[PDB]
Amino acid sequence: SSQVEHPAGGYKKLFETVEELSSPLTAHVTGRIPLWLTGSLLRCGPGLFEVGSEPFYHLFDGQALLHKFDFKEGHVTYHRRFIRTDAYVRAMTEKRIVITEFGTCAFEVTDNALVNIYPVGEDYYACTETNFITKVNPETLETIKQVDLCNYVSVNGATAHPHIENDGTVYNIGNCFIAYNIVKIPPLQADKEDPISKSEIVVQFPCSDRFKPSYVHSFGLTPNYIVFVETPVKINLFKFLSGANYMDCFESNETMGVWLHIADKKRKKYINNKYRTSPFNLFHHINTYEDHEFLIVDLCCWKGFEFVYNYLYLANLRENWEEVKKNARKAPQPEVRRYVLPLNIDKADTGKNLVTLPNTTATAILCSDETIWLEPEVLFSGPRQAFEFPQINYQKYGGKPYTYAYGLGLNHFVPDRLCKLNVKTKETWVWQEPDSYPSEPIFVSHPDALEEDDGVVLSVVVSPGAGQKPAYLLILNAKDLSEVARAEVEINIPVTFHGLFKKS
Amino acid sequence: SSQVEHPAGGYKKLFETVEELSSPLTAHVTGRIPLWLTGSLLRCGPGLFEVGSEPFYHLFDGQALLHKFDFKEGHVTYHRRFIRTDAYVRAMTEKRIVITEFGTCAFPGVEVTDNALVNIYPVGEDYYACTETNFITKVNPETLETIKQVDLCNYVSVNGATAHPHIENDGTVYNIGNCFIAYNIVKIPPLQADKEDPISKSEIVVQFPCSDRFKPSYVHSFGLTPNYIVFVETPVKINLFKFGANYMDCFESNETMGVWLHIADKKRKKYINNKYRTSPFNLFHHINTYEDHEFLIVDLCCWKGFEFVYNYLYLANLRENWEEVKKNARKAPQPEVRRYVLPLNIDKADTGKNLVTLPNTTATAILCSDETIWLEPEVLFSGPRQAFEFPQINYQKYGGKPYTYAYGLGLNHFVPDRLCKLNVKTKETWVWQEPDSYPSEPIFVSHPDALEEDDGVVLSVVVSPGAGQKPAYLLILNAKDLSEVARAEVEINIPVTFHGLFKKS
Ligand SMILES: NCC[C@@H](O)c1ccc(F)c(OCC2CCCCC2)c1
Ligand SMILES: NCC[C@@H](O)c1ccc(F)c(OCC2CCCCC2)c1
Ligand SMILES: CCCCCCCCCCCCCCCC(=O)O
Ligand SMILES: CCCCCCCCCCCCCCCC(=O)O
Ligand SMILES: [Fe+2]
Ligand SMILES: [Fe+2]
Ligand code: NA
Ligand code: NA
Repeated sequence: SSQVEHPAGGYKKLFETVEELSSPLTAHVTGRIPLWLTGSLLRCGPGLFEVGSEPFYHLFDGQALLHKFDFKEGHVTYHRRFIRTDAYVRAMTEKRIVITEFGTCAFEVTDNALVNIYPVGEDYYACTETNFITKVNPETLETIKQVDLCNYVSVNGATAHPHIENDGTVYNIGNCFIAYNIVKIPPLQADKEDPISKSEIVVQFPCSDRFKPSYVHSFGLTPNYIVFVETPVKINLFKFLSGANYMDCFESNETMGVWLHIADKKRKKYINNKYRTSPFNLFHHINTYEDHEFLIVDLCCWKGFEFVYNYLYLANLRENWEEVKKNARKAPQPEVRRYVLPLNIDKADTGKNLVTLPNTTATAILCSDETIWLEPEVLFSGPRQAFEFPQINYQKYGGKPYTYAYGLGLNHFVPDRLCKLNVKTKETWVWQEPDSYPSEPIFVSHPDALEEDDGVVLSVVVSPGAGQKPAYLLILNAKDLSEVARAEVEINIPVTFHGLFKKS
Repeated sequence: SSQVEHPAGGYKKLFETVEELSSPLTAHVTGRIPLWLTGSLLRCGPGLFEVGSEPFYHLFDGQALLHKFDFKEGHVTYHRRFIRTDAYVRAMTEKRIVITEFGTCAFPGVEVTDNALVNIYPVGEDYYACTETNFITKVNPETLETIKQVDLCNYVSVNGATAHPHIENDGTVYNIGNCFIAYNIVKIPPLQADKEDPISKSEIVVQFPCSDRFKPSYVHSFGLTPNYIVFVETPVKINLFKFGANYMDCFESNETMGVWLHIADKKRKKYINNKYRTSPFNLFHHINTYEDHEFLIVDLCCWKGFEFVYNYLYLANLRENWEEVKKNARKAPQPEVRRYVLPLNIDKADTGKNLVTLPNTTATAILCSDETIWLEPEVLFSGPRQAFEFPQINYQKYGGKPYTYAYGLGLNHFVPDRLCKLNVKTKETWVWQEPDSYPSEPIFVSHPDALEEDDGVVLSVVVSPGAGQKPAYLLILNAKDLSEVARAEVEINIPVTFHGLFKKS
């Protein structure tokens, strides 16, 4: 949890427009940047929160800004460029808001790729959650091209959280007009042709409502299984095809709770196991893995069926601290939960707990109607203290048994700390300084590491305190979240959502 | 959690018949028995697990045995007598099982068991051993002699009452019982100047409704604050149609209803029509209930699932070897300490939102369009088949009020093998544990000059069947850190005990 109030209101600098740079700046290093840390921290976020006098209203509306911290021989540079999307280009051309954003109507689907960036073959794509992804140059931060996924596969959109296997295979999920389709983009072959042109639907998940698909932000992947969590946050397609924005089309199903779904990855087949539990919002899967014919499903949950995005309008996030805390009082409560999904359902065990694993308090009750009612093991819970934007040692422990998760700590939705969670012991570590607003921590392994947490986490920190530089790149030891170094920059950095470390 | 396996199988001594004593034994003290500790630890449990060749099958079948540890000037005595119930007396007379027990049918109208093996509580100047039926047994707390059988049906409209009545500081007794369908709160007043039996002044103050017209839920305990009564209606139902059958045969699980929580106004004696709903669990023990700015804080010892946990408490299963005991518990409901927060002020304008605006909890209450209030708990403690059970607090000063500390018996796949302290604010835990040592419910006794909530000791009866030890002992831990203060060792075995009290003298 946080041990800090924010009466000075410095967090408002997260949602303040910035200018892009023409070339990279030098970042003043204090401490020692590890000499094995060679590459680029690439991160996406909103950078432009108004077009002249026309404001953007929601956190997910601001125009995509691609950030880069370069590391080499203990030196750090910072660079940022706005992504030349249709949304941005046409806004600069017409000097107004042309494309409708998530929570801002224009008076044409948005390609404002402000959420994440991920590799496909030798290429990198900035993305939002629509059919449009933007190819970008990871060295120059130049916009290369717009890609429409609808040209290649049957999906109306795809999440900003595709899973990436070690061979370079990309998995993602998207709504299809109703079902949810898993897209598979293969690795780059010898022919050297665009892997997106070889895209295909491998498996389809069914929908709880014939005309209303659930909002899906992420999904789980193991070597053998795909996990999809269908939440009570529904998209109303009747309202969708009608001065409306995307937010206007969301509603909450009060009765359905949460439906969990598993598919066989290798046999490309949906499994008809009716996993059921109480209602929550879900944005981020932490990790999924297999343990003796059980799926371990670690989730960042929000307890309630009301859409958490309702609390992320810029007007509310820009209020003074006492008003920010009051606004969050009736919001869903954040909670890290472990669900255990049994793969072997024997009818003879009807009415009993199927979770026979010795190291969990998670339960799965087989009912007479063949629904499997799940109760979670709670890994972390703090009052309006969200362990969010979860990261692991993905390359080695993604989809596999693991111990450690890293997270951005939200204090009534304000990011004010970095967190480490041992998911076996439930022990936590916290890094926190006053009036300091960090980003998602990204784990980088020591290249010769045998241990899970042998490396560093990188976070971009906004520090608007009068006796400090506006922002800095923070490097913590992954072991205990003890500070290793900072790279301070002389310009402000807005909020960033997701990114990756590109090793060079 | 426990850090110990039990391959030696010493826990079998919990379920082994013992003989009563004619007079108290001396208990060999090691350490220092507090000199301010003056009175009697009275505890109830099964003592006779067979009548000749006829066995009792369930944990709650063995014949009531009343235990007493007396403390005075740093010295300890131990005494035990079987309660002379109809069940016990007629069993000794006919040399067979005469009365049907919870999980044991008797073979030659309906003769209900008065086997008071569960708890003992004060009413006026009297003490009553009880089970969960209409029959409670008046006992002499000094001699452990059986005085009388009392039928609650002679006084108030209930078919039974729990072994967990709440007792206010003035001596007022509250309890809950099924009535053929509703659940009735019984109020027994304090002893008046006229000096007449307070039970003859018993009355029903408020009635809770039933989810099923013909099937009442099993109720083991309930919550009480200065202003409110809290009742938790679980999916464990009693089938009155089915009611050579025993009590266990009549229980079934409602798969769809989950848990319904109910509040009544204590002082206005009126049921509040707030439809609190959550996921299915078994509930035996409320920890404590209190009021916080028009919210009820409801701390519960839960079992996650709708299957009846009592299904796992047959003596044949509890007497198996350790690896088989652990295997048997694998598919059982998982124990979990949960805090539920019940909003008292429901505004329709907050429909679809979390009503729990308290700043120090992650518990939620969602107001739905059908006016049901869906609850999610704050989990205070969770360990794999590691139950924090038989909860106790500083009851006299913090019962029904804001509090920090609970004490518990730790169950390891249903085997009691440790004592636990839980800070319900910080979720910090303390554990006392020795190998091949099987403790009882810890009972808190305050230091007479206590300033803090946990200024005192907990008393536990420990079965230690290890060859290089005496069979059993009275354990005294410091309530602060559960550090050992003293033991009073006895040279005879003690079976499992469920509940009791410290009677100050
Ligand atoms: N990252 C938080 C949300 C943000 O990225 C966002 C921006 C714009 C959106 F349109 C959007 O809705 C996704 C829909 C796209 C059409 C099919 C149904 C889902 C989400
Ligand atoms: N504490 C463990 C249970 C044990 O004390 C026990 C023994 C005997 C019982 F008959 C019994 O059932 C209670 C019923 C009594 C009739 C009305 C409906 C509830 C419970
Ligand atoms: C660094 C962000 C701070 C501002 C408020 C953040 C609230 C996050 C709520 C839960 C996660 C929702 C998804 C956000 C990231 C994404 O779009 O992928
Ligand atoms: C000291 C007890 C050990 C034997 C097994 C105990 C299992 C208890 C399960 C949960 C509590 C059920 C109620 C038992 C006490 C009572 O009858 O009041
Ligand atoms: Fe995300
Ligand atoms: Fe009990
Ligand atoms: Na600090
Ligand atoms: Na020990």
